Formats: sequence, C-alpha cells, structure tokens
Amino acid sequence: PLPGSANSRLYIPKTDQNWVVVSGVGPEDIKYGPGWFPESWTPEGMVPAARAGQPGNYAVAGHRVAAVFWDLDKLEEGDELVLEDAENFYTYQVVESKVVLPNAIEVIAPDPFNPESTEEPEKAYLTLTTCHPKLQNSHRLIVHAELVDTRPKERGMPDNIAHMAPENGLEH
Amino acid sequence: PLPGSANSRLYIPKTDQNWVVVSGVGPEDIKYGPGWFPESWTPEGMVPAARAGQPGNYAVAGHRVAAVFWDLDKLEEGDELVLEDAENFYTYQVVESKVVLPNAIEVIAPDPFNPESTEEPEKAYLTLTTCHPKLQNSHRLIVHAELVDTRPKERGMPDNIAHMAPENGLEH
Ligand SMILES: [Cl-]
Ligand SMILES: [Cl-]
Ligand code: NA
Ligand code: NA
Ligand code: NA
Repeated sequence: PLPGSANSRLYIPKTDQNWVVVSGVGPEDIKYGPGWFPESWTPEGMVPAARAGQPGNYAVAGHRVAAVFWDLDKLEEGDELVLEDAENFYTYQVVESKVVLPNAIEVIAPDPFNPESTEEPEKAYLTLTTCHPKLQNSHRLIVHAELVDTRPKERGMPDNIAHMAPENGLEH
Repeated sequence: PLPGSANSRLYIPKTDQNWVVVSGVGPEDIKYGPGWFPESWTPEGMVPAARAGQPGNYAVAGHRVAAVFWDLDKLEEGDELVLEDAENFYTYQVVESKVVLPNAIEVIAPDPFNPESTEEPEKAYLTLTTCHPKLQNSHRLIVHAELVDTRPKERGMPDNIAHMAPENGLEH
C-alpha cells in the first residue's frame, strides 16, 4: 500500500539518546536528526542499502551537534546501539571507531570491512557517521557496529533502553 | 563528500505553494511535507527512482492536509509544476490526474504510462500522490506531469514562481 515505507528508531544507551531515523542524508533530511543512507557504495555503482537489522550496512549521518551526534566520540568497542523497526529490536555492538576523510565513501559499502566486494553481504552492520573534529568538517567520525541480537517487540524493550519513551509511528 | 545527497524544492503556481521535498515516504519523512520515493516499481523489482528533471518518474507522496496536498485535486491538464535541484528549474506540465487503489504501485513505475516496460525510461515525469477522497485514505489521488522545460538557475527563477521566497540549502 502506497506509500509503503517505514522509518526506524536508533537508541544509544551510552549517551542516553534516541531518535527516529529518517530516510535520506540530504540537508533537509538530517536538519533535525539522523538519516539513513538509502544506497550503499560499491566499486560497480550504488546499490540499495540494508534496512534495519538486515545483512549489509545500515548507515546513518547526523550533524555533530548537541541534540544529535556531538558525543559519538564517547562510544567504544563493545558499546551497544539499538535499531528498532516495526517488528524487532536489533542490538549491534561497536567493533570500530575511526576518523576518515570526507570522500571515504567506502564506509557506507555493504561490507565496510571489504568495500571492494561485489558479492551479497552476509553480516549485518550499523554505521554512524558525523563531522569531525568538533566544530570542523575536515574529517568524518565513523562508528561501525555488528549485529549481536534480534529481539521481537512482543518481548518488550531491552532493559537498557526501556526508559527512552516517545512523545507520541514507524509505519503508516 | 559524505553525506553527498541533495534535496529538491517543489512549486505549484496553481495552489501558490512550495516545499522542500525530503527523501523517503515513511511517516517520519513526510510528517511535515512531501517526500520522494527513492525507488520506482517495475515488474522485475524495485529500481532507483529518477532524480529531479531526469528520465523516469520523480514521484512524491504528501498528506492530504492544508499545508501539503489538500488542493491537489485543483490541478488540471496543462498546469505547471516546478521542481528545483542544485542546478536547474524543471517545469513539468500536468498530463493526467486520476484516482487509484492504495496497491496501484504501477503509478511509481519509471514510465507510469507503460508500467510493464523493463526498458530504460526516456521521458521525464513528475508524479504527485496523496490520500483520497478528502478525509479518507481508501484511495490515492495521482497527478502525472511531463517535463517541458529545463532552466538553469543562473538565469533566475521562472516568472510564475519568483514570489515564492525561502526563509533560509538544497546541498550540504
Ligand atoms: Cl574533537
Ligand atoms: Cl474528495
Ligand atoms: Na532523524
Ligand atoms: Na526525510
Ligand atoms: Na518535505
């Protein structure tokens, strides 16, 4: 049924933050919070990006600002990030944080640890991207995380995010 | 340079309205205004949708509400719609308005007048979609329009939309 798309929610226990993640990473898309790159990069051209929890690379851009990704540098290996779709909570664990140049489009490849691959991805990653350093845009801070758990919503919210209440729709 | 994406602006002389069109048509995407379907439908599966002004079908969803697409039914054959990207104003002219069921995904095919084609589109269309009737969501009101003019922004705005000023970025 038109329009058919869903949004997701992102939760970060470590910074005590969460958002509805919109589609797209244009200036109007991420004006007020994080957005999902709709396409992943490959050497042979752009392909549809992974949806939440799915094999590939669910990549997100957000401004380096108080209400969004200012504190992304506080994430360390092992930290949990939770992505929520209409059916599940997906827990990812941070496996890497690094700094790259603005043109390092490889970080949004379906497998960011093998960006030259042309094969279908098998692992599910989550990537968070923002400007770096603070108050500069010379570089990008990148956090990659790997799926460790899929929890159907029928079982309720994970304890570490259960206090992060909405104000009022992921689906039409 | 990450993130690399641009948004567009849509202008409708007839209803004296304009918006920044976001990416995506999820509930959070189109909460406040129209959004672009990132993929077009074909019988063989979803493909990347046309960008503004480009061959294919630039399709937009917006709620049937005062600040968005309430008055889309006022558009008639011949009426102009303007889509603006970073470089050009694209004028489209309405060729058809019709009502379809919610599952008529063909309206977002690259060529909505030949939805079963799997060949590359050659014509540039703009499609506006909203709920129909007024105060119901049983159907969809669809306006299809065809590209008639490409004006580079260096030449300034078309006369019929030159009074539609912003408050403030289509690109990062
Ligand atoms: Cl810093
Ligand atoms: Cl009506
Ligand atoms: Na957001
Ligand atoms: Na959006
Ligand atoms: Na909009």
